[PDB]
Amino acid sequence: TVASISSGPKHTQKVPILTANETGATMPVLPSDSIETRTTYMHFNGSETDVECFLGRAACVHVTEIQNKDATGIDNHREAKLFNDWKINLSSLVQLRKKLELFTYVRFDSEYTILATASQPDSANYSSNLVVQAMYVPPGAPNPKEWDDYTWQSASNPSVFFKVGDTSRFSVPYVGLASAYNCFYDGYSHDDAETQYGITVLNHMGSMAFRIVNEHDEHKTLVKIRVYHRAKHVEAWIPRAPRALPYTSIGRTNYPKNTEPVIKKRKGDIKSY
Amino acid sequence: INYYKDAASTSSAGQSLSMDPSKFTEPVKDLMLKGAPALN
Amino acid sequence: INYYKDAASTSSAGQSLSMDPSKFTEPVKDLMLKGAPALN
Amino acid sequence: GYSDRVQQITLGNSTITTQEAANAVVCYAEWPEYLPDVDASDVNKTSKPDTSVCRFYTLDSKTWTTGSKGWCWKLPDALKDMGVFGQNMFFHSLGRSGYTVHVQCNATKFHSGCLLVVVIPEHQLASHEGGNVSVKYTFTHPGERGIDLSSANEVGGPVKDVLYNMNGTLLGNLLIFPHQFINLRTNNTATIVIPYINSVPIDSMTRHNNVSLMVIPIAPLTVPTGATPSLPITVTIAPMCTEFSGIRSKSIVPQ
Amino acid sequence: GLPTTTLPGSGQFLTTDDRQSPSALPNYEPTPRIHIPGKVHNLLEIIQVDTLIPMNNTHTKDEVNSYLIPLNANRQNEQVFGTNLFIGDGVFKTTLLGEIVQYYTHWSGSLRFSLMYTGPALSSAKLILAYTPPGARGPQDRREAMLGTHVVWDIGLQSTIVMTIPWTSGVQFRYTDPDTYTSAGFLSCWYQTSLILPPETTGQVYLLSFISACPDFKLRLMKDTQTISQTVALTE
Amino acid sequence: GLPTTTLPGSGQFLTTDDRQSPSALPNYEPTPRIHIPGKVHNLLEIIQVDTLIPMNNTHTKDEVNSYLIPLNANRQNEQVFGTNLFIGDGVFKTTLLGEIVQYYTHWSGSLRFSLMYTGPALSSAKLILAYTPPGARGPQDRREAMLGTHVVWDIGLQSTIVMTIPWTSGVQFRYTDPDTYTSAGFLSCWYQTSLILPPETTGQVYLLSFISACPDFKLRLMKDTQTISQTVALTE
Amino acid sequence: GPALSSAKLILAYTPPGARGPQDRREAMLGTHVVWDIGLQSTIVMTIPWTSGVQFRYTD
Ligand SMILES: COc1ccc(N2CCN(c3cccc(C)c3)CC2)nn1
Repeated sequence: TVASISSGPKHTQKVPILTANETGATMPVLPSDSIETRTTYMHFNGSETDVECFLGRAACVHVTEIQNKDATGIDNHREAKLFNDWKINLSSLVQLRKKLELFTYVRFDSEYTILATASQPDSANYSSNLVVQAMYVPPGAPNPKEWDDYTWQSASNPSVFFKVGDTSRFSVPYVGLASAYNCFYDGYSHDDAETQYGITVLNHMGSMAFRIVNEHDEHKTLVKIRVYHRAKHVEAWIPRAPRALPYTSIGRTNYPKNTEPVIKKRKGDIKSY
Repeated sequence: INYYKDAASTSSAGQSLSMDPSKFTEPVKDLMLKGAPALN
Repeated sequence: INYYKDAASTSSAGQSLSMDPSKFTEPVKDLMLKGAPALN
Repeated sequence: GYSDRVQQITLGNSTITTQEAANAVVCYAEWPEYLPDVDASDVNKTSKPDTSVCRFYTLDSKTWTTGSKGWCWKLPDALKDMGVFGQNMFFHSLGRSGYTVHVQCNATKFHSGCLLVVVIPEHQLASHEGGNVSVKYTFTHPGERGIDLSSANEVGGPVKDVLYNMNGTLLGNLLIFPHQFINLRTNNTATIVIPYINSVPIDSMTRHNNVSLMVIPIAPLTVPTGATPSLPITVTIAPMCTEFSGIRSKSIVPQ
Repeated sequence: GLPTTTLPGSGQFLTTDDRQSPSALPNYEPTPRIHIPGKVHNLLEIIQVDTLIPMNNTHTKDEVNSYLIPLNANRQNEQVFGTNLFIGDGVFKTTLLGEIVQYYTHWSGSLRFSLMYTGPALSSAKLILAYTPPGARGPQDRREAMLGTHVVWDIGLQSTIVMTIPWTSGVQFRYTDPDTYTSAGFLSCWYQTSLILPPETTGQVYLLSFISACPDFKLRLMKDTQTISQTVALTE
Repeated sequence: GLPTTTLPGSGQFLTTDDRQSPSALPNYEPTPRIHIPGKVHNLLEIIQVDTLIPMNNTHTKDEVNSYLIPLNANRQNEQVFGTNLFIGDGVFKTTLLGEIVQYYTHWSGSLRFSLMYTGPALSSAKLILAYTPPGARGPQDRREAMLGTHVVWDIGLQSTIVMTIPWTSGVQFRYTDPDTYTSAGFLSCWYQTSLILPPETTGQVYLLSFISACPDFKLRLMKDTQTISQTVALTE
Repeated sequence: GPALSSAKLILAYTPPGARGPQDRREAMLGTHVVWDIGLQSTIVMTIPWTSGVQFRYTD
C-alpha cells in the first residue's frame, strides 16, 4: 500500500485544495495535492484501532465489599455487608464509560472477571479460606434478604462459587431487549409528567449478589470484590463528540455546576507558539 | 478450537478490516469531485 | 471427545428440537378443523 | 447549467426552491426507507398516509440577533401539531419516520455570520442542577417552539450552555454529526435528509424523540452599517416515509 | 510432560456450565425405558394449553368464584371486566402461563384470551372484547374501547370466543416482571347490546375465561420464580 | 491421565489476553440485529471527519469565541495566529482528533488543517499559511515563514482552504504526549496582502479552523487518556 | 427589487372547503411553494385542479 505517491510541480485550473466546508463534507485532501512528494508505503494496517480491539480489554467496572462475621443479632444482613448486591451497570466508573460513549448504540457479549481479596484489619490468628458465591439475580427474581436465604439455592439462576484470592470468569451473551444497547436515550418510560429521564429507564438488567459461603470464625474478615468487564464481538453505531466535562451520575449526561474551563488558555497571544 | 457450545463464549472477534469513512466524511447528496469547484 | 467410558458421564443432551403440543392442546378423538364449526 | 446551488424539493403537495444551496447532507449516507419485514417485530399491518403526512411543515420563525445563543428542536416533537402528521402521532401506539430538514436564512453581500445546522441522534440533555436531577418531560417536549438556548435556566428543564451541547461535550466536536453550515457569504439554506435511526424497528412517538435539530450562530451576525441588527431564521421540515402502527384511543401526554 | 498455563476462572464452580465427569457407578446398567404417553420436550409445548384465569379476583380468600366473571341481564353500554396485561402478575400470575413466564426474564409473542359462556341456552348476548395497545389509558367507556383491537362476540351455539392479543411492540421483548417502558396494554370487555334471559329464568350468568400463548411466543433468560420460597429445609 | 507441567504465569489475569469462557446463560437467544445507519469499524474512520479547533484560546472561561480567529482590515505584512503542533495538547487537545490521539501512545501521518472564511461576500483577502518542520523556531515574520511549507490562500467564492501538514520526520513515529525529540513543528498564518472590507461595512471578520487526519495516519499502542478521571464511583 | 437584495416568500393555494388562511401556519398546510429570490427572477406556481365536480362556473 502506498502512503504517498510521487507527485511533481502543478500549474493547473484544477485546484483540489479550495473547497466549501459549508457542505458538511471533509474532502479527502493529501500531501501530494499541495507539495511535491516521493513514494512511501504504509507498512501498517490499523489493526489496533478496530472497535473490537478498542473495547476488547478488561476494565474495572465495580468494586464492592462484603464481610464474614457472626450474623447473630444482625437485623439487616444487607446493611451489615453480610452480603451485597450490585444493581448492575457500566456507567459507575468513568474510564470505560468515556470509551463506550464515543458511540450511541453498542452491542457486544461480556466476559466478566471477578477478583476477590481478603483483608483482616484487626488482630486475627490467621487468614481463613473463604469461598465467595456470585449469583446473578435478574429482574423478577427473589432478592436476598439474609445472607443464607432460600434464594442462594439459586436453582434456576446462574451462580459461580470461587475462593477469595482467586478469580472467577464467565461470559454472558448480549442480553439487551433491543437490537443494541443504547448509550443514550432522549426519552422516558412513558408519557408521565414526573417520570425519570434518560437511560436509567432502560438499564434494568437486575443486580449481582455476592456473599461468603463460610460461617464465621472468631475474627472478622473483609472481602473486597472487583468486577472487570471485557466486550467481545463488538458492534458500534453512530459516533458522537467525546465527553468533555466530568460525570455526576450513572445514566444522565449531567455535568457539575461551576465546573472549570476545559479548554487550556494560552500563556500568551493567539500569535504565540 | 472452540471448547464451548455457545457463541458468546468464543474469544474476541478479528479485524473488521472494513473501513469506509465516507458515511462520515462525505455524506453529501450530490457527489463532490476533488479538484472540481465545490460550488458551481 | 468423551474422556470417560460410561454414558452418564457425558455432558448435557442437545435440544430435543422435538416440539409437538398437539398431545396436550388437541387430544380430541374426532379431528377439529379451525374455521369449521366446533359442534356440527 | 445545474449548480450545486439551485435546488427544488417537491414532497407531497409542497415544494421548496433554493437558489443558493451548498449541496445537501444525507445522514450517514442513507436515505429514508420503510421498515422491511426481515426487521419487523410487531405483527400489525402499518398505515402509510403518504402524501398527507409527507409534505413540508414550516415552523414559526426565529430571530437571529447579535446576542443569540442558538435554538434546539426535537423530532418528532416539533411536528406534534402539524396537520394529519400530528393526529396520526397521538392516535397510534407506534410510528416511524425520516425527514427532510430545510433551514433558511438570507441576508445580503454586506452581512457576515455563520450558523451550524446539525442533527444529533439520541440527544439526551443534561439537567443544569448537576448530580442526578432529571429533566422533566415538558422541558424536552417544547413542540414547535423548540428550546431557546439563550432563555434562562428553569426548574426541571435542561442546561442551555452552548459550549457544551446541552450534554457535557464541546461545541467544536458537533461536526462529527451530519451537519451543514449557513455562511451568509456562501449559503442561504441548509438541507439534511434524516433516515430513521433507532435500536428498535419502530417506537413510541411521544415518549422518545430520536433526533434534535440544532441551529447555532458560531460567527456572530454582523450587519452592514445602520442596517437593522437582526435576520429571521425559518425551519421547514417534512416527514418522509412515515408509517404508523397500533391504532387505538389517542394518547394523553403531560401538560 | 506437556507445558500448560492455567487461566483466570480455574477451579471455579459455575452452576450452569456443562462438562463431563467420572461415573461413580462404573458399568451399571439402567432399567430399560418402557413407553409412557405424555412426554414433554419444551416448556413452549405446554404454555399453549389454555387454563382458567381467576379474573374475578375481588374476593378475600381463594374461592372457585374468582374464576367466574358475572354478567347482568338487561344492562346496556356498560363494562364487564378490565385488567392490565402484566402476564407475570395480578390475575395472570397463578395461571400455567403466568406460572411459567415467571421462570424467564423476557417474553415476546401473541397471547390467546378466550371466554366460554355458561348462561341458559335460551338466552342471548353480544359482548365486545377490546385490547388497548401500550400508550393509552385503560379505556373508560366502550367508545374509547372500540377504537383499538376488538371482537364483537355473538353468544350462540358455539360457546367460546378466542380473542388474540397480537404482539404490538416497539422493543422486541418485554420483561415478565411488570415494567413500565416494557408494558403491554389493557384488556376490557363491555356489553355490545346486552344479555337477555328467557322467561322463567333469573339472576346472574357467568363467563369462564382462559389464557394460553400463541405459537408466536418466545421466553428467554431463565431465572428463579418469586412464586415459591422456604425458611427451613423440609424433612421426611 | 495425560502428564502436564504448568509454566510461570499460570493463574495470572492479564486484562488484555483473549480466551474462551463458559457462558453463564447456556442456550439463550439474543435479540435479532436490525439495520441502523452509521456503523463505525475503526477509530481511523472517524478521525478523518474534521472538527473545529478552539484556536483563539486566549479567553478565560470556555466560550464560543475561542473558535473564532479574528482578522483586521487593512493590516499588511502581519501575523494572524501561531501554534506548535503538539496534537495531544494545547489547541488540538479537545478536538476529536486530539481526543482520540490521546487514547494512543504513538502517531504518524499527515494532518489536514483548513480555514473557512466568514467575512462579507464583497470583501477580499490573501493569507499565507506556513508549516515549519521541526528544527527551526516558530517563524517570527512572513519572510521567515514563507521559506517552509506554505499555501497563498486567495479568499473567494470557494470559502475554505485545506492545508496539509505533510509528514516530515526522521523517526517514523512521534509521541502523542508532547516530547522534544519527537516534536513536529509550528503552524503560522500572515496577511499576504491584507483583508479589505466593502463600504458600509466594519469591524472584525473571523475565520473558523478545522483539523482532521489524512488517510496516511497511523496511531498505535493504546493507553489511558489524561482527559478523564474521577474521585468516587458514581451512582444512580 | 435591487439585485443586491434578497427575500424568501411562500405562496399558498387553499383548496375549497377551508377559509382564506389567516396566518402562514394556516397557509403552509395546503399547496405552497417556498420561493427563494435569486438570479432567476420569476417563480411559477400552479393551482392544480382540485375538485369534486369536473367543471366549475366562470361566474
Ligand atoms: C451502556 O451500555 C451497556 C453495555 C453493557 C451493559 N451490560 C450490563 C449488564 N451485563 C450483564 C449481563 C448479564 C450478566 C451479568 C453479570 C452482567 C452485560 C453488559 N450495560 N450497559
